[PDB]
Amino acid sequence: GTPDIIVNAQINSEDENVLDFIIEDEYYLKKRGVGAHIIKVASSPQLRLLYKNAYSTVSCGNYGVLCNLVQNGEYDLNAIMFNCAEIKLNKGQMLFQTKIWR
Amino acid sequence: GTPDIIVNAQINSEDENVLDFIIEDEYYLKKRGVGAHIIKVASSPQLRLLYKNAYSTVSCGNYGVLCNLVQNGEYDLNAIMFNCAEIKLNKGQMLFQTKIWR
Amino acid sequence: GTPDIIVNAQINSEDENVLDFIIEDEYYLKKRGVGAHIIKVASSPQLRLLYKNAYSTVSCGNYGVLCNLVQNGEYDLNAIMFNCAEIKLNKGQMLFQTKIWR
Repeated sequence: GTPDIIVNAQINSEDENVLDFIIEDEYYLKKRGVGAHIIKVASSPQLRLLYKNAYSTVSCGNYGVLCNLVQNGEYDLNAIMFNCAEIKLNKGQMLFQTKIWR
Repeated sequence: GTPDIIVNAQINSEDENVLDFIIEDEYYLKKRGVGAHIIKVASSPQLRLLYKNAYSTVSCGNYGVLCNLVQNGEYDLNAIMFNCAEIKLNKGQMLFQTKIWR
Repeated sequence: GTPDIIVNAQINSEDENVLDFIIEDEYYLKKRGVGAHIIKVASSPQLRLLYKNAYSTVSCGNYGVLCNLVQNGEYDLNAIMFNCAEIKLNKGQMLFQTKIWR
């Protein structure tokens, strides 16, 4: 049972309608085939933005990310990562972004 | 080959721009790891709303749900569930929602 | 390690706000259970449209498709296919579409 990948949401520096999701700790996993990895998104007030408008998930690499809003409250997010290659994520690396269409 | 999870779409009571997806029958599945489960969405006229505007999928628990519109017609929907924990879904339970951005 | 499914984006004939994704080569794969298949989307200028507005992924069959925008540049797209049944994709067949909400 692989450990969860931890990210923290931050407002993008350039575009206020983009949330950056940063890797909290190094995560390296040399895997084989397309795997599913649970991503743990820390609750933060910035997340509320995702509950106000449509959005598009942006991948920062060779993998796909599935995001879902949560029924309860506006400060959480569910996310699963589908890796294509081997997992070599550095701390502080950007995993993904969500672009909000206002 | 696991049996499909069956849901029925209903208009949310509070927000007319939200479709609730209710579990038709009890589904319990004590699984290990992230699994993919096909969700069977019954055709219903209410689904048409998903073909008129953008939308966001809301998860009602510890799992992620992937929805796709279907090429043919406005009364269907494709959905796959990615469970994070063991599956303990009660009949009449809400699996997920789709929030439509008008 | 299954080979990637190759698609090419084209503007839909009827609706200029729809991108069609056509199968480049025949891909048949009699599989068992829900599998994940990496889809290889050729870079094309038409893709830029996905980076300008919200969109909805439309599935052309019995499978689900996960799309993600890419951090770098407006001419690429990430996509993973989750097959429900056995894979019998013909060359020139439409795999999926993306409907852009302007």
